[PDB]
Amino acid sequence: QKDVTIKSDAPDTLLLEKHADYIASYGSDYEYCMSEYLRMSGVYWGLTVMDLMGQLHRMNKEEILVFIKSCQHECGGVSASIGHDPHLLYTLSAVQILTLYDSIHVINVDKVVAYVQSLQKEDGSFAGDIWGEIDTRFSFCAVATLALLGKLDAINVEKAIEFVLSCMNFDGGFGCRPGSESHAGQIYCCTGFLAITSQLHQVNSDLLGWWLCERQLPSGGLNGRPEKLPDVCYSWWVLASLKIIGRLHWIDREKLRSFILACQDEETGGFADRPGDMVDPFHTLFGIAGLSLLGEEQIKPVSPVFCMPEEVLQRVNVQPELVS
Amino acid sequence: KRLEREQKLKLYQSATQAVFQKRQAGELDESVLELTSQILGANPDFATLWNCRREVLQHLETEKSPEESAALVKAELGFLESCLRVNPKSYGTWHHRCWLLSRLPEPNWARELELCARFLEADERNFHCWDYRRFVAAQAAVAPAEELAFTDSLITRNFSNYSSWHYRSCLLPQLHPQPRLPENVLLKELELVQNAFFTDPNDQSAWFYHRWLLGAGSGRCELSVEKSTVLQSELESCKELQELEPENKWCLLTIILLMRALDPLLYEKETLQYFSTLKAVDPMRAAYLDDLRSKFLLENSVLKMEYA
Ligand SMILES: CN(C(=O)[C@H](Cc1cnc[nH]1)NC(=O)OCc1ccccc1)[C@@H](Cc1ccccc1)C(=O)N[C@@H](Cc1ccc(O)cc1)C(=O)NO
Ligand SMILES: [Ca+2]
Ligand SMILES: [Zn+2]
Repeated sequence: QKDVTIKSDAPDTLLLEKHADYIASYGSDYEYCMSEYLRMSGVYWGLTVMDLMGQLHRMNKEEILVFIKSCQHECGGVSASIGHDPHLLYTLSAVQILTLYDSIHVINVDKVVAYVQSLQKEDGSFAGDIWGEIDTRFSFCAVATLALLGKLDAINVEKAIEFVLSCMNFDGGFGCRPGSESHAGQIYCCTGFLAITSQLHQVNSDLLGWWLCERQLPSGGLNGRPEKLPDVCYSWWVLASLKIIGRLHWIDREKLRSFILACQDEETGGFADRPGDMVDPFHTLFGIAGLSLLGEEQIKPVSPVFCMPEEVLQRVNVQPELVS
Repeated sequence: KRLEREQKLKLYQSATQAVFQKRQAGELDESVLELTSQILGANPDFATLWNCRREVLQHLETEKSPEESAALVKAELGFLESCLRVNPKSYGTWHHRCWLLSRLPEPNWARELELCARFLEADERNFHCWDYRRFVAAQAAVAPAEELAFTDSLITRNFSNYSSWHYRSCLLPQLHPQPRLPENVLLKELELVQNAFFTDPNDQSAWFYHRWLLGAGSGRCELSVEKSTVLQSELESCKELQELEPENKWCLLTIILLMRALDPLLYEKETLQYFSTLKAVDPMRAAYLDDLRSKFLLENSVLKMEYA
């Protein structure tokens, strides 16, 4: 029942030029400084959305490459920013960036592999860093990083699979750890994981597919679990998961497209989490990526698994088979 | 308001700068705990600073007395609780509490379970807190039966029940652990959930859980007299609700699923009729419903072809 009501003067056209301008000018501010702890991911969101729009050249490649090198630590892991601590989240983001730029050997790939390998636990799970937080988010970060480097064989894959499957729930979904409640974010991480490791036959696609399509509210937007407000990014996790399991047609594509377009800021460019709210690069990427999965002509095809242009993944020959 | 943001920034930035400088210097001391407390209060997702607190507490543990270290730990628990009250959905804060409790000589787990209960009173859907409660339950060896009673009180006292029904789905198998619930348990659960959705027909969580219970059986040709009678009773009760709430899609779907559970071929006519009504009522799901109907029509052909 909880939903937004889209006012009738909400944007109903795609404003690609404004979005490119918004991202091109981002970080030229209070919010920028307070999100330094996730800077590497911020850079990934910006570059990926620009590349999906055909505008990657407007970003500063050489500056970003030097920044990434300076964020790899002696253990091989990559931090969010210079001086911060290494983590799987920012290691993935860094590898995705270097893959976009065909510059993987800017960092020490052997040490990245060793870092990822070192974070796997006896039950097959992965910690995010040396402090031991366990979450299926990190199982996905681990295999997505290794897949992009061609080094999936470096971890214990069967045990990693066993752990992820132990996180599958009564409703067909997945949570962060065994016993955790289903959540769209975690479902994206786990279905992406199972795509990468060739285990999608173990998902109950009809059951999970149903739970996912029930995320769509009368406004057209998707929420991330029952009784929550829709958000343009939960919209993305849900759509990518549905695509991975071959069930994207189970949501009303036109109603969702209209909800995503209504989240644009016509004055500044960018997308917000919901109509009328303040935009940010995170929601700009996931709004544009959502539109691409729904088949928007002006945007490059996007990988539902890696949230990167398909043409990039074709180049490195890392293209997981989906359900359909 | 605007000028004060520049006031906060510079204090945030200078404190941040000061912490990093101290860290390279190897000054693992209380000044760092002071600086990080300022920053982590406003910004608990700054993970590197939680790492810094742990490095300082680890270092101070070595060069302080048991009583001084006990004091530091109690101060840490208070700091964590104050951070949680401000932002109860931060991964970093909940993880630091787990890290802290896991290394204590004599942790008070009962106090932690009470913290969870209080946070679940404020937001019954906070998955960070449910996850923490499972951690505490495991560490304290709390039995599935006790946690089952907790979920019951939570389900009847108010709504927002998806998280509580989920916890039940994980606890029930543990009370009856197999290498697919026993029928006596299933029948009690069906009764509990049926009450739930006739109390609030708009509560989607009871309907999702009920669909799982309808699958957790032993087959339609293995239907006992009691289970057959219970499912037929649910069927008529759903039809009752359907007259009261003609736009309620959950009841229509559940009618279809019940007829499937009872006798696919005998109810084929009615099943198809209900798909037409449901698609009219829930048009966004029409594609899903067509694929489900196609799957059921395919199962029916296989059942008809099994005829001797
Ligand atoms: C850490 N994080 C979040 O907690 C966001 C917060 C939010 C989103 N919309 C409104 N607020 N939540 C979030 O990303 O939920 C996604 C998710 C949860 C669990 C598993 C996977 C994804 C966001 C950043 C953010 C902070 C504050 C406000 C908005 C965005 C974030 O970094 N998300 C990660 C999610 C992720 C992480 C790991 C993976 O393996 C896959 C995905 C991301 O997209 N990385 O590239
Ligand atoms: Ca450039
Ligand atoms: Zn969001």
